[PDB]
Amino acid sequence: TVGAYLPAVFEEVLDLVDAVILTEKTALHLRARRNFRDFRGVSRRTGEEWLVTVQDTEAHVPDVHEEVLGVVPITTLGPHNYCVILDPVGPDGKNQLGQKRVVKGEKSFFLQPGEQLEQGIQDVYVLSEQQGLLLRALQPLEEGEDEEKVSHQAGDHWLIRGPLEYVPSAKVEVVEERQAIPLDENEGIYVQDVKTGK
Amino acid sequence: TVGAYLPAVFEEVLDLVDAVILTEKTALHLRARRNFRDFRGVSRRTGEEWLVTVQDTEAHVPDVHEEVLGVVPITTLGPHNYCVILDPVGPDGKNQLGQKRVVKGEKSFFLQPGEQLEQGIQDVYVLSEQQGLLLRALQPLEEGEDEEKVSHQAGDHWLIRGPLEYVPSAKVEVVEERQAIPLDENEGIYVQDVKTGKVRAVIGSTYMLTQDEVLWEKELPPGVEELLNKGQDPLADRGE
Amino acid sequence: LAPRNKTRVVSYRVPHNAAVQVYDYREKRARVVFGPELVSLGPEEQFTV
Repeated sequence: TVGAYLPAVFEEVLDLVDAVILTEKTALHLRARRNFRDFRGVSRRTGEEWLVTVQDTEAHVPDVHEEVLGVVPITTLGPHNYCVILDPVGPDGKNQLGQKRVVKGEKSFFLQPGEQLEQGIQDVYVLSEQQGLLLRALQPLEEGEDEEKVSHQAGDHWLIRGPLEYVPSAKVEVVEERQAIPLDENEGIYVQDVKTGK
Repeated sequence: TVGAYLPAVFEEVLDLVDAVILTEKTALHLRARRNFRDFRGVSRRTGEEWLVTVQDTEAHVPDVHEEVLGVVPITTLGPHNYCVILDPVGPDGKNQLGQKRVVKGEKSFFLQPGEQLEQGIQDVYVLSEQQGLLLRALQPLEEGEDEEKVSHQAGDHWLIRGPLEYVPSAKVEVVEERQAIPLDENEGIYVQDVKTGKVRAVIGSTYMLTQDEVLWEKELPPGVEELLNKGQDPLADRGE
Repeated sequence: LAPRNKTRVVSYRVPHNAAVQVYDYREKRARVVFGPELVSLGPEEQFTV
């Protein structure tokens, strides 16, 4: 109730809790101390943490139950940026522990309570025609984000080159930055195909 | 009962036991001091230990009987990770002592009361085409996780190579990391098939040593080794 | 003076009157070439010193 509040004989006033102002670049990371339902209307278990954003409330006030662990700044990615979410949040709302998820460009999102960035706001690999990439499928049959939908097996390498803005998936791993060697006529290099030995 | 509790004339208050908050990454490892039934409804014997997770209760409070030995963090394995559980829990709920169980990737699980990791969160062996593995079946007739379901006998080696994300089973044991030697035409190595004892000259593609082959050192007679290093071209190098 | 790159194909510019014979050891074919052409060694072609 807004205004001068007169506490009763039974109630002992401790302090005025200040509502934290939520902007589009910030959100409230808080846990729950007791089982209760917040102002949104969804019951929260003991110890469950969640985020309060502007889409819920413009100015949320840390509740008697809710323990504010701290504000969380937004994790914005530009069109030339990607990031790897460690332990992402699945469709059930719980963290998928041990898994990782890649986020593409131009997606301003909030770090959920448990999600961490693997290395931060990484840069997506853009490549020229004479530039390229050597990869390593950490898992089997990725067969994703491939033009020919070719499926590499686990552990074998492949080459991605040309004008491609490539973002390494959670299964693949970039081994080394490969650059094409400029050779004109009557000049060249000695390549060794180690798959066949010649 | 929540609120201010007024103890009776018979009851002596010792302390307020705090309920421990259970997250998905933690669980309560506790034993039992007396025979009783917990809040789930399953009777627990004296000295039996078990785990309390979020699927049971979000906030369990260490009971008068239950002795909390400590919290147990989750044992999460990524898609490129495996681990070996020492003394796993069988279908009867008791530990299978002396046995070990391998856990594959992407399985976040809790260490049961008695289960230990053999070496921790190990990494699964991914292999390229020119990389490989030499194994040793510590037991007999594994005939598992094999493409041809071939069954090795106890103690014999085999070779696993190629694009395979291989995770060593509880019966097998990885001996050494084997790498294929890149050889073009008119070049090669001297492999010695120790199963049959014979030594051959392999020349051609990039050869990878099999399960029963070791590199053979050709000992040239003395003097000849000088004539191969010195005489690179005797048509031009002839004055000395 | 500068050290050569071992990766690059060994090319020798033959003058118009000179002649170089190269031994392609991989296929045991010996060819000798002359003219304005620079000869390029293969994976195992070697010059006749």
